[PDB]
Amino acid sequence: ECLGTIGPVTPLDASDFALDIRMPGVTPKESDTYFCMSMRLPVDEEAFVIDFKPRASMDTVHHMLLFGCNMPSSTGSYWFCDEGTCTDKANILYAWARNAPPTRLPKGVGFRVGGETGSKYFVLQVHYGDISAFRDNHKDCSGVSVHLTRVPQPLIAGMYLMMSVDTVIPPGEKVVNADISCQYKMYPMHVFAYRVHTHHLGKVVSGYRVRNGQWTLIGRQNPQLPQAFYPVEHPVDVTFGDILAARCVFTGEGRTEATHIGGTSSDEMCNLYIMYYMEAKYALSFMTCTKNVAPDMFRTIPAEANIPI
Ligand SMILES: O=N[O-]
Ligand SMILES: O=N[O-]
Ligand SMILES: [Cu+2]
Ligand SMILES: [Cu+2]
Ligand code: NI
Repeated sequence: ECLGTIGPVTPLDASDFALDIRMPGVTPKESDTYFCMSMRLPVDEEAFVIDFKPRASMDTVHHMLLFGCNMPSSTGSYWFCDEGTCTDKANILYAWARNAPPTRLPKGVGFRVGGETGSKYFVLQVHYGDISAFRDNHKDCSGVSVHLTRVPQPLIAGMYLMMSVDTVIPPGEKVVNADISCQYKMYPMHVFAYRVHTHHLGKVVSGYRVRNGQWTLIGRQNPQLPQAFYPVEHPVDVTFGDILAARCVFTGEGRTEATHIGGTSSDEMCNLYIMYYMEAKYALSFMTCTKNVAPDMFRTIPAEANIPI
């Protein structure tokens, strides 16, 4: 339901408030439409996102993503996310999927936003399935209600993003692996959730911690399943010295030409989002690995990584 006269900010008490990030009453025209809109933070000072409540129409919406960045891709009420999400790095905060339980942030854990260094904008992206539901010209206000607090949290949430850049998938080629590997060189993080992302050619995605050549599974998923954040079975600590490794398995069957990494639907991606927390005084909010520093290491990758559901 659209807010109107009350607007998007609800004070929860002296130092907390709910921020409602909603579509400005939109009516799509085709199936598989991707809409985006941004909101600036109401506070300039630092703040912590400690909760997320999904406000989606159970019929219309397929998935929703929420990002933090400093330069949203465009001005304007809303836009097609083909124009982009953010010009700077979009830091994914939250994913809601239809047939997938979003899991809560553990208590005492929050994303750091605002201030001199934190994100100054939220970007919401809403993916609409069919318009068999808005066959009455409904304007839509779906989105996410975010819980913000100025109370510094004992543990800070973050994102370790593994992504391929150089993958090339030859047409009809049965199996192409994209491998990603960096060494972890920060204070300890604890992984509590993961999301995988791939386009139509991805069969399986897997992320491991490697410690003295010992593969410890973080997350393994079919990227053709809803792309939510799934919780980690057993919270996995990654510590200075470990190596994070990831593998996407691809096929080029049904393809006339080669497929590479890129933005469009006819391109591919190999993205594993590892959501972690750290002790506040050690914490950083985002790390990225785009290299493959131990290609020879992948010879001892568990078989599971090569076989799908
Ligand atoms: O961080 N090892 O429990
Ligand atoms: O999912 N399009 O990058
Ligand atoms: Cu979707
Ligand atoms: Cu993509
Ligand atoms: Ni631990």
